[PDB]
Amino acid sequence: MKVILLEPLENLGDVGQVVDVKPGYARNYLLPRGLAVLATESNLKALEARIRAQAKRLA
Amino acid sequence: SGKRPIVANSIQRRGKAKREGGVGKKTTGISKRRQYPNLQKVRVRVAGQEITFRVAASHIPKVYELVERAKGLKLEGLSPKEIKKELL
RNA sequence: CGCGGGGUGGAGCAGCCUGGUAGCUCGUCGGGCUCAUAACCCGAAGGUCGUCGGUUCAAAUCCGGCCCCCGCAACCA
RNA sequence: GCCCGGAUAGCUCAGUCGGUAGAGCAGGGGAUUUUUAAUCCCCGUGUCCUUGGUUCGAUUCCGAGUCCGGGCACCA
RNA sequence: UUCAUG
RNA sequence: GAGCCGGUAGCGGGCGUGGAUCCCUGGAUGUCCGAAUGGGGGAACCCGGCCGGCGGGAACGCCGGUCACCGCGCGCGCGGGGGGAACCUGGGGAACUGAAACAUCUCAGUACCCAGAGGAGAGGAAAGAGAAAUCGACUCCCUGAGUAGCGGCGAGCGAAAGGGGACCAGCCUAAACCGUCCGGCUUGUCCGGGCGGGGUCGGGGGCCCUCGGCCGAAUCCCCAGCCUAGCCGAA
RNA sequence: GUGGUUCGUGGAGCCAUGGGGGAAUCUGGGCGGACCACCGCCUAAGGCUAAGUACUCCGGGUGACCGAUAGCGCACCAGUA
RNA sequence: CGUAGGGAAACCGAGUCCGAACAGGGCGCGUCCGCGGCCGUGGACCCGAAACCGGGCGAGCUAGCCCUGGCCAGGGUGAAGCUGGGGUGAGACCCAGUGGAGGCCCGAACCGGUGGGGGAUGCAAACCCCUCGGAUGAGCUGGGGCUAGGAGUGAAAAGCUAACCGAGCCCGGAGAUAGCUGGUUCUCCCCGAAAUGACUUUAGGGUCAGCCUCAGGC
RNA sequence: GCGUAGGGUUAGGCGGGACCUAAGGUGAAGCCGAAAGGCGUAGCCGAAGGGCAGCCGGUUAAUAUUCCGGCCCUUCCCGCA
RNA sequence: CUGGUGUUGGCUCUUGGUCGCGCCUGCGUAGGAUAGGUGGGAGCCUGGCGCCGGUGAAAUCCACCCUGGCGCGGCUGGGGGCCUAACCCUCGGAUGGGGGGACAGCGCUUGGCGGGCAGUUUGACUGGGGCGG
RNA sequence: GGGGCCUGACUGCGAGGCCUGCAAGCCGAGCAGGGGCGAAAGCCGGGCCUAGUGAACCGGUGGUCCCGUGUGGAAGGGCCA
Ligand SMILES: [Mg+2]
Ligand SMILES: [Mg+2]
Ligand SMILES: [Mg+2]
Ligand SMILES: [Mg+2]
Ligand SMILES: [Mg+2]
Ligand SMILES: [Mg+2]
Ligand SMILES: [Mg+2]
Ligand SMILES: [Mg+2]
Ligand SMILES: [Mg+2]
Ligand SMILES: [Mg+2]
Ligand SMILES: [Mg+2]
Ligand SMILES: [Mg+2]
Ligand SMILES: [Mg+2]
Ligand SMILES: [Mg+2]
Ligand SMILES: [Mg+2]
Ligand SMILES: [Mg+2]
Ligand SMILES: [Mg+2]
Ligand SMILES: [Mg+2]
Ligand SMILES: [Mg+2]
Ligand SMILES: [Mg+2]
Ligand SMILES: [Mg+2]
Ligand SMILES: [Mg+2]
Ligand SMILES: [Mg+2]
Ligand SMILES: [Mg+2]
Ligand SMILES: [Mg+2]
Ligand SMILES: [Mg+2]
Ligand SMILES: [Mg+2]
Ligand SMILES: [Mg+2]
Ligand SMILES: [Mg+2]
Ligand SMILES: [Mg+2]
Ligand SMILES: [Mg+2]
Ligand SMILES: [Mg+2]
Ligand SMILES: [Mg+2]
Ligand SMILES: [Mg+2]
Ligand SMILES: [Mg+2]
Ligand SMILES: [Mg+2]
Ligand SMILES: [Mg+2]
Ligand SMILES: [Mg+2]
Ligand SMILES: [Mg+2]
Ligand SMILES: [Mg+2]
Ligand SMILES: [Mg+2]
Ligand SMILES: [Mg+2]
Ligand SMILES: [Mg+2]
Ligand SMILES: [Mg+2]
Ligand SMILES: [Mg+2]
Ligand SMILES: [Mg+2]
Ligand SMILES: [Mg+2]
Ligand SMILES: [Mg+2]
Ligand SMILES: [Mg+2]
Ligand SMILES: [Mg+2]
Ligand SMILES: [Mg+2]
Ligand SMILES: [Mg+2]
Ligand SMILES: [Mg+2]
Ligand SMILES: [Mg+2]
Ligand SMILES: [Mg+2]
Ligand SMILES: [Mg+2]
Ligand SMILES: [Mg+2]
Ligand SMILES: [Mg+2]
Ligand SMILES: [Mg+2]
Ligand SMILES: [Mg+2]
Ligand SMILES: [Mg+2]
Ligand SMILES: [Mg+2]
Ligand SMILES: [Mg+2]
Ligand SMILES: [Mg+2]
Ligand SMILES: [Mg+2]
Ligand SMILES: [Mg+2]
Ligand SMILES: [Mg+2]
Ligand SMILES: [Mg+2]
Ligand SMILES: [Mg+2]
Ligand SMILES: [Mg+2]
Ligand SMILES: [Mg+2]
Ligand SMILES: [Mg+2]
Ligand SMILES: [Mg+2]
Ligand SMILES: [Mg+2]
Ligand SMILES: [Mg+2]
Ligand SMILES: [Mg+2]
Ligand SMILES: [Mg+2]
Ligand SMILES: [Mg+2]
Ligand SMILES: [Mg+2]
Ligand SMILES: [Mg+2]
Ligand SMILES: [Mg+2]
Ligand SMILES: [Mg+2]
Ligand SMILES: [Mg+2]
Ligand SMILES: [Mg+2]
Ligand SMILES: [Mg+2]
Ligand SMILES: [Mg+2]
Ligand SMILES: [Mg+2]
Ligand SMILES: [Mg+2]
Ligand SMILES: [Mg+2]
Ligand SMILES: [Mg+2]
Ligand SMILES: [Mg+2]
Ligand SMILES: [Mg+2]
Ligand SMILES: [Mg+2]
Ligand SMILES: [Mg+2]
Ligand SMILES: [Mg+2]
Ligand SMILES: [Mg+2]
Ligand SMILES: [Mg+2]
Ligand SMILES: [Mg+2]
Ligand SMILES: [Mg+2]
Ligand SMILES: [Mg+2]
Ligand SMILES: [Mg+2]
Ligand SMILES: [Mg+2]
Ligand SMILES: [Mg+2]
Ligand SMILES: [Mg+2]
Ligand SMILES: [Mg+2]
Ligand SMILES: [Mg+2]
Ligand SMILES: [Mg+2]
Ligand SMILES: [Mg+2]
Ligand SMILES: [Mg+2]
Ligand SMILES: [Mg+2]
Ligand SMILES: [Mg+2]
Ligand SMILES: [Mg+2]
Ligand SMILES: [Mg+2]
Ligand SMILES: [Mg+2]
Ligand SMILES: [Mg+2]
Ligand SMILES: [Mg+2]
Ligand SMILES: [Mg+2]
Ligand SMILES: [Mg+2]
Ligand SMILES: [Mg+2]
Ligand SMILES: [Mg+2]
Ligand SMILES: [Mg+2]
Ligand SMILES: [Mg+2]
Ligand SMILES: [Mg+2]
Ligand SMILES: [Mg+2]
Ligand SMILES: [Mg+2]
Ligand SMILES: [Mg+2]
Ligand SMILES: [Mg+2]
Ligand SMILES: [Mg+2]
Ligand SMILES: [Mg+2]
Ligand SMILES: [Mg+2]
Ligand SMILES: [Mg+2]
Ligand SMILES: [Mg+2]
Repeated sequence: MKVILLEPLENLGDVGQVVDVKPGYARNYLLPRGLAVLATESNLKALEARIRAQAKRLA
Repeated sequence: SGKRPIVANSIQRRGKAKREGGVGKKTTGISKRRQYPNLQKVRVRVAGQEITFRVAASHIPKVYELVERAKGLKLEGLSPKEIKKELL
């Protein structure tokens, strides 16, 4: 279960650090606390719609 | 039990045995009684606003797929009907 | 009246294994101790292994069966 | 039927993870000994199950076999 | 410190 | 087409060859109960609200509407609810029996219960069947066959292919892509949500420039014919 | 873990699926009775689809069907007393 | 179906198989009807179980409980208190009075049914008479209600649950099953047994042989 | 008291309902069950319990707290104060 | 009742298989001498020999590494905590507050206990049957 | 009873019988392969004989020129022990 991270968290910290957290950890803490979203292909390209607007558009 | 996105529970036989088993020696059966295998059911709680399901817990990712949505409509107070009929 | 269980030293008992190799406690006898009896200690010894008949090389052992003793039953009417 | 563990004295057992064989009890002898135990000192009843084998020499390692104690399993 | 009786 | 006013027999009372009685079809009225449905209810009864109507009257009355609950779409509207002798599908589902006892088994997925549905239901167009460089939806009947098998290999249960027939038929949808639009946001030349357009082994489709192109519904109005009354019918 | 099919654990495939792990979209995927490799077959995880068939409260006709104890339980005011 | 069978099968074929064997031995050639006897699965000759299971119906009887009402004539014993007195340091305590307590006493209704008698095709599918037990309580009883079949309920007897309860009744499976008992319906003619052996979860049943009949061949 | 026919049951005040609840039903909400359905809050139903306005006399063949005679009382609605 | 997994998570403290890593380990002799098994065997640091000599086997250096143990780490299985977000119970009704808390409840599955319930079996000859045989 | 040599406590069959309700049980000369013993005739397919056992099914184990679910092969079967 991969989640895109949106906040700092201890031992999984950066934004877009798509870490395989446990399913209960995803669907119980991060998903009701906004800290992460599920890394399906559609939400992954929804991440990518911001990655293209941030990473290669600062430069 | 229930269904909410899946099919209802089934009916099993039991089929006891008291034997060695073919790849060792002679086999058998004993008693064919009806275990009634109620399917795995978990009350899941999602935050459409306060919504609750009895989802099959091999379908908890499916109900989170159903929640990862915005079906254009506000609160009548209860509303799992528009979450379950705008299911595929 | 029919099952099953015993019989082994004076008594109470181990037992005895396909049969050949028999004992234990107390009692006993003799001693030692003791003023003397107890108790204790030391030496042994004692038995047709229930009679009987059976196969056996050989029976206490195994097979019957008979006499005393024990435990069981003897119910349905 | 397979699977473990074991065969070390009269008995119950440990084994430097090969270079020395051993306890503990029993037995005997010796010391005290009212009685018997207890205590004390010293010796043994020893092919370390059987052979084959690996090693320089085997209780130890390897296999086979025998008895030996179990564990489960069916059982037509 | 043991140990019963005439 | 001459007798009727039901099963009339009796008051005698009327009514009909200007057409009755009857029969059929279409309406109307259908009290009350019943899915019962305004609420209650011990069915065939009580008690209402709103609107409209009769000092018949403001209070009790009665009339005529409308007032259940659920499902579908935008307060608003179309269905559903129960019944049916069997028939059928699904959810459940025994036991006596038979095995000369019985437990696996059989009886049996039988009876029965529940749901659903309709004149049928079911199933259905292949991720099929299995030996054929094969068959080509599904169902039913006969064969296959008591075969292959399953089986305390007991009792028993028992196909499927093939092959004859009946009947015949194929189709819609995200086998993606383009536009649309309440809002999503980190206003993203973009996430999913509803439609719409695409899409169904000149192996399929979408997208990229040659070579352009109408068969026919299960759907709809029609028409025979069929019924639902009857009629003429020889000597 | 079971049900269905001839299949009762068997060599158990297949079709369904209650539990758990959990993919890819045509050099995909399933099936051809464990399985494996060739050769084939066929496209699951969406739905509809007449016709032929079962039935008989119903209406009609038909009877080597009954003729009032028969035939329905009722030929009659019977699912009645 | 039958024309070819052997073998477990591949397969081979008037042969096949066992085998090394060209020893030996095992096995080696009609249907379709009608009709009849008989058998199989059918309910299978008919009647009859005790029962088993599914679905229902009953707590208007009774058993318990819940709610709400009622009922208990009358006497009698005389508890705690309370009052006064005695007592004592104060008391405990003890007297009299008063009081009216009780799963208290006698006792009607009421509830019940102890012993006897009657009743016995009764008056009655539980009665009548005499006599008894309780009778202010664990009472009785009307109404309204609940609980139901392997379940209720039970101050327990396996009692009660719609007159028969060691698991109600009704319908359905179901024409359950019956190795058992009963019964089996016209006439004539011919022939005519057995009750023995083996084996049986078998001894009253059955399979086979023995005895019997029919037809055919010898 | 049986057969035939005809009469006979009169309520603002009696008992119920246009009032209330108890046990228990039913039951929106909510829960749980394969389906039947099983629960269940509020609510509603639920009665010889609460609440509510009547007593006495006469009359026929039958009714009478109903009919009638007297006296009293209750609700509601309208009008006046 | 109980293990496994599901719902079911977070952060820590500790016990084994491990994959290689390596300062290191092996000691009756004759012998400068903290002695392992088998091979490479002509020296390797800025100060140590190999044939010095004797061994069942010569040593140095360096592997394959055996036997471990020591740590360093991922594939880790465990038992002990603390947390709160699943879940559950709650609270003059709260998107909240507690408390329990990844346990319980519940799903599958393993094994067990299991007359509480159920389906049945409990033979026959038998000088009636049972007992006996 | 003793001594010597050995494995016939063989493999294929088996005419013929006995017996019997079937199933079993029992004897079996003879032929072949291949041996034992003996010079040879012969005898030997267990024991002087009648007891010392067990249908089936389901499995195991060792072989096997048999089947192998499209094909090659395995699984699993058969057959022989
Ligand atoms: Mg079986
Ligand atoms: Mg069964
Ligand atoms: Mg949750
Ligand atoms: Mg003696
Ligand atoms: Mg004596
Ligand atoms: Mg003496
Ligand atoms: Mg008696
Ligand atoms: Mg030893
Ligand atoms: Mg010894
Ligand atoms: Mg050791
Ligand atoms: Mg000691
Ligand atoms: Mg000692
Ligand atoms: Mg010594
Ligand atoms: Mg020695
Ligand atoms: Mg050794
Ligand atoms: Mg050695
Ligand atoms: Mg055994
Ligand atoms: Mg002393
Ligand atoms: Mg003394
Ligand atoms: Mg004396
Ligand atoms: Mg004196
Ligand atoms: Mg008339
Ligand atoms: Mg007209
Ligand atoms: Mg007219
Ligand atoms: Mg008319
Ligand atoms: Mg009108
Ligand atoms: Mg109504
Ligand atoms: Mg109602
Ligand atoms: Mg009414
Ligand atoms: Mg007017
Ligand atoms: Mg008016
Ligand atoms: Mg109305
Ligand atoms: Mg329309
Ligand atoms: Mg309906
Ligand atoms: Mg059965
Ligand atoms: Mg039976
Ligand atoms: Mg039986
Ligand atoms: Mg079946
Ligand atoms: Mg149709
Ligand atoms: Mg369909
Ligand atoms: Mg197709
Ligand atoms: Mg067929
Ligand atoms: Mg066909
Ligand atoms: Mg065909
Ligand atoms: Mg066509
Ligand atoms: Mg959109
Ligand atoms: Mg489209
Ligand atoms: Mg092109
Ligand atoms: Mg037309
Ligand atoms: Mg026409
Ligand atoms: Mg007509
Ligand atoms: Mg005419
Ligand atoms: Mg005429
Ligand atoms: Mg088989
Ligand atoms: Mg490809
Ligand atoms: Mg597939
Ligand atoms: Mg296929
Ligand atoms: Mg497959
Ligand atoms: Mg295949
Ligand atoms: Mg159709
Ligand atoms: Mg047809
Ligand atoms: Mg007719
Ligand atoms: Mg006739
Ligand atoms: Mg006639
Ligand atoms: Mg008649
Ligand atoms: Mg009749
Ligand atoms: Mg007559
Ligand atoms: Mg009638
Ligand atoms: Mg021949
Ligand atoms: Mg015939
Ligand atoms: Mg039964
Ligand atoms: Mg009832
Ligand atoms: Mg009652
Ligand atoms: Mg009682
Ligand atoms: Mg007083
Ligand atoms: Mg009193
Ligand atoms: Mg009293
Ligand atoms: Mg009584
Ligand atoms: Mg009486
Ligand atoms: Mg009395
Ligand atoms: Mg009395
Ligand atoms: Mg008394
Ligand atoms: Mg009294
Ligand atoms: Mg009194
Ligand atoms: Mg009562
Ligand atoms: Mg009542
Ligand atoms: Mg009872
Ligand atoms: Mg009764
Ligand atoms: Mg009984
Ligand atoms: Mg019952
Ligand atoms: Mg019967
Ligand atoms: Mg039946
Ligand atoms: Mg004669
Ligand atoms: Mg018999
Ligand atoms: Mg016969
Ligand atoms: Mg004769
Ligand atoms: Mg004959
Ligand atoms: Mg009269
Ligand atoms: Mg009045
Ligand atoms: Mg009143
Ligand atoms: Mg009214
Ligand atoms: Mg009311
Ligand atoms: Mg209430
Ligand atoms: Mg209810
Ligand atoms: Mg209401
Ligand atoms: Mg009242
Ligand atoms: Mg009242
Ligand atoms: Mg009167
Ligand atoms: Mg009156
Ligand atoms: Mg007054
Ligand atoms: Mg830390
Ligand atoms: Mg080391
Ligand atoms: Mg030397
Ligand atoms: Mg170390
Ligand atoms: Mg450590
Ligand atoms: Mg660790
Ligand atoms: Mg904590
Ligand atoms: Mg809280
Ligand atoms: Mg048990
Ligand atoms: Mg029982
Ligand atoms: Mg039975
Ligand atoms: Mg008997
Ligand atoms: Mg007897
Ligand atoms: Mg000799
Ligand atoms: Mg024979
Ligand atoms: Mg034989
Ligand atoms: Mg014999
Ligand atoms: Mg012999
Ligand atoms: Mg069998
Ligand atoms: Mg195939
Ligand atoms: Mg094949
Ligand atoms: Mg052979």
